Amino acid sequence: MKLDIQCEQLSDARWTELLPLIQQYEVVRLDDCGLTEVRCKDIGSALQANASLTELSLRTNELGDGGVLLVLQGLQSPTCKIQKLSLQNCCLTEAGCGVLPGVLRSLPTLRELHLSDNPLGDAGLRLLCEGLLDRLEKLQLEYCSLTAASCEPLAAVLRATRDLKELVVSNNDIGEAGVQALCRGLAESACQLETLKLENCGLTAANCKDLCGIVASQASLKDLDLGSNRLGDAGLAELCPGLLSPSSQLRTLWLWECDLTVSGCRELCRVLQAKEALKELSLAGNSLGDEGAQLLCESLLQPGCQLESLWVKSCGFTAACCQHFSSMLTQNKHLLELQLSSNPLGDAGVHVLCQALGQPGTVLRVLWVGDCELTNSSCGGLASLLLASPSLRELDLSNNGLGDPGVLQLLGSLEQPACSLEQLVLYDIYWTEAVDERLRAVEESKPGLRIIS
Amino acid sequence: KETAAAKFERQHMDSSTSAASSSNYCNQMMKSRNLTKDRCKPVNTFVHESLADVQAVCSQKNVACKNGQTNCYQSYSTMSITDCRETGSSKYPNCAYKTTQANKHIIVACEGNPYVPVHFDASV
Repeated sequence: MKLDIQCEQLSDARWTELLPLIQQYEVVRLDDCGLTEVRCKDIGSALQANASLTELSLRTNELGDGGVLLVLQGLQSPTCKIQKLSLQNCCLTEAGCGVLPGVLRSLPTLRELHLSDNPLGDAGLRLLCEGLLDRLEKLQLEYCSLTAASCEPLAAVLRATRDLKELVVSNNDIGEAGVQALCRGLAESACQLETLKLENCGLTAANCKDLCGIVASQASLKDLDLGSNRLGDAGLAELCPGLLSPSSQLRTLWLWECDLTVSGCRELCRVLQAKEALKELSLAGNSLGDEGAQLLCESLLQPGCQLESLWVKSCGFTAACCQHFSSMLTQNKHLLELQLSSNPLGDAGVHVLCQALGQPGTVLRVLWVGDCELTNSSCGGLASLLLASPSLRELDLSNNGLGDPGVLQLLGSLEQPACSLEQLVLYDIYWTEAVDERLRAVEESKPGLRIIS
Repeated sequence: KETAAAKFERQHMDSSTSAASSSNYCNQMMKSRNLTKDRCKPVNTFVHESLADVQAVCSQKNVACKNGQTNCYQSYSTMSITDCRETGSSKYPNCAYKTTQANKHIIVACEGNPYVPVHFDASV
């Protein structure tokens, strides 16, 4: 049924033996397997005959323009019912995109197409869009070397499509005018988009005005990623009335590194109190400070806030904010995941968090406190938390200055049958050989537990 | 069983390239070295020097590890490194990394016989 090989360089003898499986399997994935144009002849011909294949993935292989041609020819066949196609990171340039329109026309079964990490350029994109002009559902074009010029052709696709559910154009330099053209296309569209990603696309505060309308007009929208753009509080302020729209039932909102301060956070808190559908939010990498943390904690105690995951890594929080998080954590019964990594909370701050989570009736399942200036002194509290918590299942302590004495303390609790932690995360923590064998033992003793590093 | 020395090589050595060749390096390398198994490793540094030169650091400038142990060592010269860092949109099992090439001094802890690096502590 499924052939799936990852990060594995295949010999010629082995390649010959694999060919009949490519000829008849339903799912074929050969990711990072050292494939080149030479072997693409073989692949195209094999795919020519496969009447079962519904998914093909050939990501991270130097196929090149010639290689992709040989593969894609293979797909044009009255037997081909491919639903999912991925050629991510395959060295496909604009010169290789000539066949895309014909190929997309041959494949009415095609639902998902991944072409990220290929330098299609604006000229390559235009060719692809000729194909998309009228049942594709998901389209991913991250890092495709696109500029604003690519956005008029995509806007045309959007105007016409009724089936598109996911669009990902993250990590392209489309900028203000590009995004504006995209939003007009989408505004005049009948499609019911579920996922829209514009991470690192050069968005400005002005684009938030265009997006405000989109968010209100796409009732079906579930996932919006605008991370890593210079939005500013002025941007977010123009976006929020759209997020407050009764038609908006967004589930996931990514606003990391969006140049936000406490002011924008304050506007956003209005959404958090009013919108029960909102389950996952990232505000990571914005300078919100202890003030920001306080506002967030207040919203998390309001009845309309049903947030289940809050990502606020690198937000400039200190120990001074931790009392607020503690209060929120003892009262809130919805929040399952809290990411506090890369905030200088210190031993004192995390200590306050430990007392909160020890209490019975608390619900938090996942806590990240990596890179929080922790020392071996915090491991008394953390070890105590591991016996006391009713809900904690995953704890991330990565990238702290812990050593043998602290880890040895954590080990004491992890050994206990009363401790039901599923994951302890210890990336980049140095413990010595002596401690490691003890650590290995606990691991073998408790199969329900993973210690990750 | 993977010893600390071998784990160090898997997680932090890339002697076969002189520098990251593209902005997709970390996505490729974090996946192939198994650093995206079960979780996305938040940050990771690969050293683009020979194994021999990285091992020699164990007899260079002695410094305190971040955790207070005394068996850490700073390379006298800068080394070609690549910093891999989870982006904010990275979410297991769809991890995503920013690639940053640099030339920095490395700091490692050394342990055992022979006395070899067993931990990547920092770059400066």
